Amino acid sequence: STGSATTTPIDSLDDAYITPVQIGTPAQTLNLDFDTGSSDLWVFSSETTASEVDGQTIYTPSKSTTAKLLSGATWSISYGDGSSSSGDVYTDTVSVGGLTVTGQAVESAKKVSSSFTEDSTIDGLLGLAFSTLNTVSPTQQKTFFDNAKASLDSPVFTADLGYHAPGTYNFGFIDTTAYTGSITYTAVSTKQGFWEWTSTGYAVGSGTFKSTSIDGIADTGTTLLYLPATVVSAYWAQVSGAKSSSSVGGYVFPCSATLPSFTFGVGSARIVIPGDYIDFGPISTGSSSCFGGIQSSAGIGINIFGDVALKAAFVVFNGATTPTLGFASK
Repeated sequence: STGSATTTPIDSLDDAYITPVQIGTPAQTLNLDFDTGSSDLWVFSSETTASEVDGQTIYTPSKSTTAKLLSGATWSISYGDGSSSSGDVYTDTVSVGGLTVTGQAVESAKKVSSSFTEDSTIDGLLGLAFSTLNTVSPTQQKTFFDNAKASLDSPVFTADLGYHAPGTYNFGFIDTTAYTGSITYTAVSTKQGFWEWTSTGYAVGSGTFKSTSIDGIADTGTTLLYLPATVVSAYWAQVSGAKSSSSVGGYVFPCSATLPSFTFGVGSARIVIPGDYIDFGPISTGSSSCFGGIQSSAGIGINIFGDVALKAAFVVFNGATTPTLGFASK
């Protein structure tokens, strides 16, 4: 089997991407944030504290003839940005782009933190990291991909995120028309439950490539590119007037600037992030200070190849017995 679904930016900045997901019978379609950095499929629901729902579409398990309460199971998750959610668990039929999994754990939120409430466009998350990170207790549950894997034509999914435009998540096949040149594959460590890999270096603009190992995670659920302070300082030094602002929470730059590109290495291959992908617009409405899309990972504890990086590539998440990651230009 295979599946193919379009993923759409939630706003003009590509702050996140939503993908429609069918849950239950008859189908209830929710727009979920596909997140290769976590492993829970959770949704706003009829059980979510009413004051914490503000415009989201909810899953109502009582209206699904295939929903079954997973007795005694609860979940609770906290994300790198300080947001969180928790609740109980159903199993139900879940389909993405024509690919169907029966008996998928659908984690129903009883509580969500303010950042989720305040984002009306995201109805929940669909985790695509390794199932070892799944938070369901006392019986850990499998991700949608893990459940689908054996049925797929090939045990892979691909992320093809757009810049200020829709893109695609495919399951079970590689669309050879969706990228240019070749796909370069690179090793993955699953030790921390992430799609963790080592970039071979970077360049800023038309500058020379610096060969240096940068361990980090391919994370579709993180907006920005978080890299070591040395790398990030080297990038922003090429933008007149750019500076790190503790009050704002990262590097800012004059909105009048033209940003240089940023290149990262994948083995001997190179992925070029155009400068415009690094512009996250005014820090507040009407400001001439703009927020940068490359930020320091210092104090995150891990480097994160988030959407800023991934959207410059066609990315293969290869879930073979020994997983690997593939990157192509597009």
